[PDB]
Parts: sequence; C-alpha cells; structure tokens
Amino acid sequence: AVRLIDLENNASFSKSLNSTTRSHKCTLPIWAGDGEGNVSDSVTLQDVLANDALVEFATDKNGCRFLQEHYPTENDNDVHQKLFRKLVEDRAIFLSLCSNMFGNFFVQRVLECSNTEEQEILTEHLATDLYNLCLDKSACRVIQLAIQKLDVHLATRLSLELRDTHLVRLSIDQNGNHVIQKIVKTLPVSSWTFLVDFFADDDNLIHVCQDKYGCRVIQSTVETLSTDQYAQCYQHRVILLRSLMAGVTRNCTQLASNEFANYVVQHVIKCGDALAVYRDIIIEQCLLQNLLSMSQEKYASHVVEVAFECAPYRLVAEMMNEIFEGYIPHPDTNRDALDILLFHQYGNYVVQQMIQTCVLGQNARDQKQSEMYGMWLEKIHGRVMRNAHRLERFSSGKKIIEALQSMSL
RNA sequence: CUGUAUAUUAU
Repeated sequence: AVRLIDLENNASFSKSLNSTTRSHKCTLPIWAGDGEGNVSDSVTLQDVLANDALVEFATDKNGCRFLQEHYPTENDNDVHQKLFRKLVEDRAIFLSLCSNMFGNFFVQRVLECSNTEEQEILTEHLATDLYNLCLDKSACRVIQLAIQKLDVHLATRLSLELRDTHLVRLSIDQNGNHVIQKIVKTLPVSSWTFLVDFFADDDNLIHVCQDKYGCRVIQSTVETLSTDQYAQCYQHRVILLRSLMAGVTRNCTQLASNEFANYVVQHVIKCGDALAVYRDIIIEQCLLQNLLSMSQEKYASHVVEVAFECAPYRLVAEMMNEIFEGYIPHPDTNRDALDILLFHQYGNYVVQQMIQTCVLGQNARDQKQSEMYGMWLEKIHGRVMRNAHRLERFSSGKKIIEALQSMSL
C-alpha cells in the first residue's frame, strides 16, 4: 500500500488546563475531582493519558494512589507502556516526580513492575542526577528500590555514578546514608570498591564514623566485607577490609570514646570470624593501659564490656591484671581501679561482665585457664565483701552479690 | 543505682 506518516498534534496550551484545581493544596485537575479533593469516578485510566495529566495526578495523593491501585502489572499491556512512556518522555518531569512527596510512590510501583527494557531508561534518567536524588527524602527511596530491583550491571552503573562525589556529605546525610547501605548490602564488592578507596583516608573515615548516620554506613561496609567465611584464598575483600580497618585501628582510641563510633568498634570485637585480628589490635592499641579511664565513660564502657566478653584469654589476662594490679593507688583515697569501678554508674557494668567472663571461663578446656579465672573471680569477691554494706544500698551491688552467689572453685 | 544510636517520605 501507500506510506502514511501520522504526526502527533501539538496540544500545547490544553496541557495547562490541567493547572486548574479544586483547592490549592490538591494538584488534581478539576475535571477529575469530587470537589472534596477525592478522585472522581468514570475517570478510567485512559482519560489520564488523553489529557496529559499524569504529572497532575501524580502530584496529588489521591491521584497517585489511583495510578498505583490501577497500574497494569503485565509489561505487554498498552496502558502500562503508554503510562511509562508519559513518565519517561521528559527527564526533568521524571526527576521532579522522583523528587515529589507523592510522586515517588508511582516511580516505585513502576520499578516493582519493570522489565529490563524499562530498567535501562530508568537507570539512565536516575544516573543523570543521582547524587541529589540520593540527598532527597522522597527520591532516596526510589534510588534504594532501584538498587534492590535493577539488574546488577544497571545498579553497578548507578553506584559508580557516585564515584568522585562528596561521599562524606552523602554518608553523613539523613537520607543518602541508607542508599549507600543498600548499595553495600545488595551489590557485589566491585560495584562499590571506590567507597573502600574513599574511607582509606583517615579524615574521611573519622568524620563519617563519628556521625549519627555515617557510623552505620562504615559498620554495614565492614559487616559485608567480613561476611566471607572462606573463599578461594583470594584475599580480596581481606585486602580491602584491611585498608579500612587500618584507619579504624589507627584512630581506635578516639573512635572508641565516642557517641556513635563506639558501636563500630564493638561490632569488630563482636565479629569474631575474619575480624578477630582487628579485635585483637583494637584491644592491644586503644584499650590496654586505658581500661579504668574508658570504663568510667558513658560510651566506652560498653566497648570494655564487649572486649572482656569476646577477647581471647591471652588478652583477657592482660585486661584483668591492668584492673587488679595495673594502676597506682589514689594518693588520698588509696583506691584500686576495682574500688573505683565497683561504685561507678558505668564501671559497675564492666565489673559484672568481668564476673561473667570468669564464670564462663571456669568451664574451659585448660585447667590453668580455669584456675586463673577462679583466682580473678576470688579477687572480685574479696573486694565485694570488703565493700558489701555499701553495695547492698545499690541495684548494681545487689546484682554483683547475686552474681558471686554459690560459685565454684 | 544503675548507662549509648539507627527516616512513621502520602499536603
């Protein structure tokens, strides 16, 4: 037959007729309004496409919910294809809808129903201004659902977009921190090795770690790098983990005695497998010669506890001696570290851990370890009987006396 | 006499 070439009609000014609304809070156009701001009936799905009012419905709560409740799940439906096309025809419209309090949800629903052909277009649009969408409270979600749902090369492309950016700001950010954590917990290590290269700087590692949000980021990074059990002796993550833990090790005194970093240091000590060497170094370098000081602190006390709880005997022995015979008795009060820690609002908890450690280490394979734990527990029991009358007054002293109750050798 | 953190994105 003959060639026919249908060109779309312009419909320029008639788009702005969607600007007129029932109220000023709602952005839903008045042709689709109850008058109470609720979505009208007989609005179908095709009247949205016919009026170019996808954006106006998506910026209204009821409108967007309607789009979500009635979006076609199957990729081969023409209505799904046309609504997706009207979503991604303009990059700026799509990225403003990603940055909308009510629009973000629609993008997410498209991400829930996506195939690879749609995912490529979405990944390009998101990668255009990924860093600022990560900074946004609404888009941050869209970005995280992308990291969950996109194919691994696409999510790799999004992650590597953030390579030479101000990663310190994005990590301490209220919203982009969860994006970085989702990247770390979801994607293979090659997709975010630049993060490990970033936190090899000690200044970047300290600032981010010492932050209400960054702390969990660095922690999530370590957790994932340590969770390797056994590989093919490739020692890759190992080389990367070392690059990170090194700064952690180099500044463990400052990061242990800190509001948020304390948890990371603990995680290390709690980790055991593949981080036991770094646990040992943190105990050796930040904690020993400073146990009485850090057990009197609000934050570092927990570190001293997790240490006494997970430390190996070879180190526990040193920790115990430092407390029992490591400090010079106070000039005026003639008080030992235990004496000071026994009646401390925080130190009491440490002594209790020390008692636990000694009780659990009596059931050890080595009889000499059992003898040394029994001796340490005897030293604790001796100071507690010396101070028992004052210890009955306290809840902690009741716990301590109950802990040393009917004990073995 | 008890001690620390981790978005409730829907005007």
